[PDB]
Amino acid sequence: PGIVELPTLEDLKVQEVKVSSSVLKAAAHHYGAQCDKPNKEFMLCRWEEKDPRRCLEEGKLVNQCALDFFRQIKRHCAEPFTEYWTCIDYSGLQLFRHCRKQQAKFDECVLDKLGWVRPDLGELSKVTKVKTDRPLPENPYHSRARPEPNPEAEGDLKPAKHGSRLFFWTM
Amino acid sequence: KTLLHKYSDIPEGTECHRKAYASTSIGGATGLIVSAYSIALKPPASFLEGVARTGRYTFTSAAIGAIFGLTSCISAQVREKPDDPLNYFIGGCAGGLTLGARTRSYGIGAAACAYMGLTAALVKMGQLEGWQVFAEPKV
Amino acid sequence: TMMSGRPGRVPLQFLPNEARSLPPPKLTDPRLVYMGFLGYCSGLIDNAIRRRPVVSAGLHRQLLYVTSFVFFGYYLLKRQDYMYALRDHDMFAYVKSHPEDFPEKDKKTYGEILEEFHPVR
Amino acid sequence: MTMYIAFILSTIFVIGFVGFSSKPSPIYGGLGLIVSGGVGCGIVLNFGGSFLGLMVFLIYLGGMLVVFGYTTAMATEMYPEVWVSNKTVFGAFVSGLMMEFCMVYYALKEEEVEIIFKFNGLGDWVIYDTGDSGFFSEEAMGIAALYSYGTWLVIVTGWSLLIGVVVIMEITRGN
Amino acid sequence: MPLVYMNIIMAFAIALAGLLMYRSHLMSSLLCLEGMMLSLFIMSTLIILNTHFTLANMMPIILLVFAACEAALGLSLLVMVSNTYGTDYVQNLNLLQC
Amino acid sequence: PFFDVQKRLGLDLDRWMTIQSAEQPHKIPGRCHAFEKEWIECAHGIGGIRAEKECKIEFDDFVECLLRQKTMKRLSAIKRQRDKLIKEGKYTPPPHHLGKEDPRP
Amino acid sequence: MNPIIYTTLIMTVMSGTMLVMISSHWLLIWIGFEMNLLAMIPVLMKNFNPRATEAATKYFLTQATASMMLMMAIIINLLYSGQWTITKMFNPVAMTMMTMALAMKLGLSPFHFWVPEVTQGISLQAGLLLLTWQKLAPLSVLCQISQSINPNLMLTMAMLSILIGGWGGLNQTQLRKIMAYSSIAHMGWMTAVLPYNTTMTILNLLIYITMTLAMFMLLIHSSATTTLSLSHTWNKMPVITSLMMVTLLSMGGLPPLSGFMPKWMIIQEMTKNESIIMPTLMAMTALLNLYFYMRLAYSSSLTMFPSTNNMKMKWQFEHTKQMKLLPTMIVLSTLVLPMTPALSSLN
Amino acid sequence: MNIMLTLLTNVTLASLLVLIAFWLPQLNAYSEKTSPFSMKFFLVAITFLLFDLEIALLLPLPWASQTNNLKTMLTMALFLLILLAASLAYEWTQKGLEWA
Repeated sequence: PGIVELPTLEDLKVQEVKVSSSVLKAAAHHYGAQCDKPNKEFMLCRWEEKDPRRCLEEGKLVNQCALDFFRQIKRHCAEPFTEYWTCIDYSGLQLFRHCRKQQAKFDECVLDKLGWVRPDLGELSKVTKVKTDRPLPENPYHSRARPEPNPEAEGDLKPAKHGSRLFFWTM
Repeated sequence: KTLLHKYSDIPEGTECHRKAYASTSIGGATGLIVSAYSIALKPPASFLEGVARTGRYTFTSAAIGAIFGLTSCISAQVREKPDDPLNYFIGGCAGGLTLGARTRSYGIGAAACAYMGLTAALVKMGQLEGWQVFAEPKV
Repeated sequence: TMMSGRPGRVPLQFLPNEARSLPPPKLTDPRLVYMGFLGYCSGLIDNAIRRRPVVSAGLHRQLLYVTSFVFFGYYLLKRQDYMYALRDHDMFAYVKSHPEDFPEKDKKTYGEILEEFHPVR
Repeated sequence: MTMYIAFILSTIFVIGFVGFSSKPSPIYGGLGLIVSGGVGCGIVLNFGGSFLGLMVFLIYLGGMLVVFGYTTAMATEMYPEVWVSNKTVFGAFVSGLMMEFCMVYYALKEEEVEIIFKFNGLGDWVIYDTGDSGFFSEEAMGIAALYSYGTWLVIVTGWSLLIGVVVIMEITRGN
Repeated sequence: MPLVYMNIIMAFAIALAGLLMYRSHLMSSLLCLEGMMLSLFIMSTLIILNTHFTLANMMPIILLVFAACEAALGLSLLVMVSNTYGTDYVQNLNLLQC
Repeated sequence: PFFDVQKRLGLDLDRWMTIQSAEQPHKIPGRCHAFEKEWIECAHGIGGIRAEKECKIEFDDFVECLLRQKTMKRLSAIKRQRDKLIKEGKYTPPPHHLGKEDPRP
Repeated sequence: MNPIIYTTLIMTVMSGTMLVMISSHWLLIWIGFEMNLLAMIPVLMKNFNPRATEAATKYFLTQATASMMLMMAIIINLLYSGQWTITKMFNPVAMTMMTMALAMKLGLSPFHFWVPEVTQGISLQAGLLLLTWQKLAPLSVLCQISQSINPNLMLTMAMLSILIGGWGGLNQTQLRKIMAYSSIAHMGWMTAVLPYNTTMTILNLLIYITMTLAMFMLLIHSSATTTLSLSHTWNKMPVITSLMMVTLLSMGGLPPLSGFMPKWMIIQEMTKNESIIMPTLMAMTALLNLYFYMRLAYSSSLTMFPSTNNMKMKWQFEHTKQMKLLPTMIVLSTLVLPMTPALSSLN
Repeated sequence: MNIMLTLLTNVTLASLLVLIAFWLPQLNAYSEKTSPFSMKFFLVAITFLLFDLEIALLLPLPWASQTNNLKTMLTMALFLLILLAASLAYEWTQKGLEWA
């Protein structure tokens, strides 16, 4: 059938958040607290559209917001955060428990210099509203026209014209 | 089903050698099937005994098919009536005679001629009139 | 098959509420009388098997047989009439809904038609 | 070579099936079944079914056939029948391997083999999905839903096992 | 269909053929029954895992539950046959004919 | 004789596992949820006989998603021709496909 | 076997068939078949004889192979369609395998060889359960999948079943084997109309079930398993052998007895579908069944075979146990022909 | 590949020892040294099987505890366990547990 419309390489080139998993996990709570709006917008786009191609720009905005978040962290709280993620990196499961003291240091510094407040338990998991100017996809599944239903329930029931009409039976 | 298609594609009363060959193949297939079932249900004492029984049944059936097709197509050519079921009847009676000869019994030969010829004429009549042994559910 | 997949058919329902529109089977229906006759024969056969007097013993048992057969036969006849009425209704509705598939045919008098004669000589 | 571990394992599975299908003494048959069960566990693990494949290793190998063996031991035969013991067993064993080789070669040589169904010779890695299951084992959750969704299955299976205990007792009564 | 499906279907076909062609022992045939069940388990598991039919990942387990029930029934019959004839040989199941 | 007792009594004894697009734990989607949903929505209330031809496109897409016979056939053709060109020497795989560039994160 | 356990096993058999006729998911239908087998096997061996064990083993092997083929067919249909629902089967190979499995469960030839042996091995009551109740589940499954069924395979199996059921019965002097071959022939008759109209199959199944219930209950009442033991019955219970003769004539299909209506309606539906040769051959081949029915009738009731001196002892006593439904079963099996148009109820 | 490596290494090591213990000491020079009842208690083995089936059915329970319908899950789990206990009790009372 038709040709797949894959986007060009140039349009999909974006600045990359080149930080390891432990670094992201260390800042995960404050990253979610600060960069929620673009992330929620991109998620809504992806789930409504169901096409990765349609929401490339929202992904670009998410990446840019993450980069800004990390630039602010580098500007204001570089050393405490480095210590925090080096502590987290050691543990194979990257557990939060073992690095509570470094977490406290980083949280205190970030609250002082940048004013960020760590989201509490059960907060980042809440379903949130997103106000978007992108229109709702009319036919996200690209479904064809549904076949027309059969006619049904014409009207009332009347007795058989002459009964069973089975061979010789008169009733 | 390919063998049946081969027999059907050859026009009736033409290319008698090919028609005889197709009938011989059909008989061979049926004989092999009967041989396999006989070997299963009634075990042969030895592998050589099984081969002998299989060859006997298959040759009987192949001879029956070859004679039926050969005689039927020859009769269609000579009489020059292609669609007449009598050609098939003659072929069937000839096949029954061959069955009697292979069984070395006259009564088997006569009964086989009668019944097989009647069935062959019936098959030709079904071809002509569009009779369906198995009918697609149309209700 | 056939009526099994009719739209709106409530599963495992002996008599749908639509059936009440149809006339009930008359209690003097010959079919119901035949059902009662079958029950009476069952009573006679039960007596014969148990070596009781065939036509006199167990009048209560024979009465129960006849009553049960008639009672079940009444609903059996009602459902039968319902199913036949449903068939007729569906057939007429389909005929109306597909006029092309059931075209009216021009009627001609026998004088107009020509039917060949085969003399019996 | 590691590209077709699933195919190598499937071939070993077929070989074990030919082994216990040729019917040597139930001891060697049991060996073939045990090898086939382990290999099937391997294939299932490769496709991501760790739990399911491990189930065969325990409730099939160390279960149904662990008693199959205990049974054969009670009904000991005079001689341990092997593939070579009967010419037919050895011949069928060889023919079975040959049959596998023929289809295997045909599938690889003819990009599209069609025995009864249509099979493509591309490696099984092709069919795998590129999605992510997150913090979950999909097999584990599906199997654990037997208690949350498949309550009806639980009822029927438990009743069948109880009636199986009763049935085995009655069959082994012997009057 | 990938080749693994071909192999497993071939395994089931081989096991079925082995079951349908007894030689002497009933235990070998019961081994073929258990083997066919293994083929079915592997095939079902591969299908369900590939299609991500999460709610069907329990079907292989129920299949095996009833596979072992069937095996147990087979052994429970085989022991009685052996007791009545002294062997598990199929040729002793000859009293009933036609 | 399929006495639809489940539909009469409103009991979901086994219909939950009938289809892959039904509700699944933690809303884990099937690999062919979209195609199956489309095929069922197309073939709903029109009868099996009509559904066998009026929804054949949806069913073919569903079958292709399930088995990927055509996708594997296309990929096999691609690999065949790539091997052929490599043997002829008129093709050279790009460096990124050879692993000479870091893949996108 | 403890009577509570016997009731539990029978209820398990019936529950397996109900699951088969009630579930819309293939796995559960196969589960119902597995339960039917598991519960049935000990029931066949209620009276422990070497023949009972042999019959149970044969039946288990046959039903186990049928179930395995059925599960493979289900798995293949899953592979090619991804649907568990009992509906049109989307792979022809799966359809053929499922048809073979269900035919083997039904005892349709050429998977008939186990029916006579199992019926002879088990007692008359177990035979009644085997030849009446067990047929319900596979026939239900076939009716649900009738549209997918390739008519050629089903018709060939039906015709072969009729032929073999007619042929085998002529050679049998054992009542149970005669009943098994008759069951094979009637199963062929029922499966003949399966591609065309399932209601006819249901009607034939009901008529056959009534007739076989009546015949087996009469045999149990007469405690006869051989033709001569049944011949001795005229001296003791002449009414029993008279009713047996009437039921045999019904089973042969003679008008105006009730056995005529299933054949009549089957021929009608087949002719409506332009099948003329097949109904003709089936009706003619039923004459073999009619023949061995008539021979049994000659042995039993129409002619008085010699008795034994010890029968004078049995004259004094009377039958202790009463089978309540036997009279009604006889009446339905023999005198329901004037009431065919009621075949729209099961419709 | 790690699990496959472990399996290979262990099997090869054990088989190597079996070789050095079946053939290597067999070289040492020596001389010539010359040189069942039907268990009906196998019912215990068969009962193990049907109990091992329930064992398999019960293994998913740790993940089953993570559902939101904990009421239904608990009811069905106790149902299976009570059916197993009933089976054991039945076999016990009917003297079916005639070990040895």
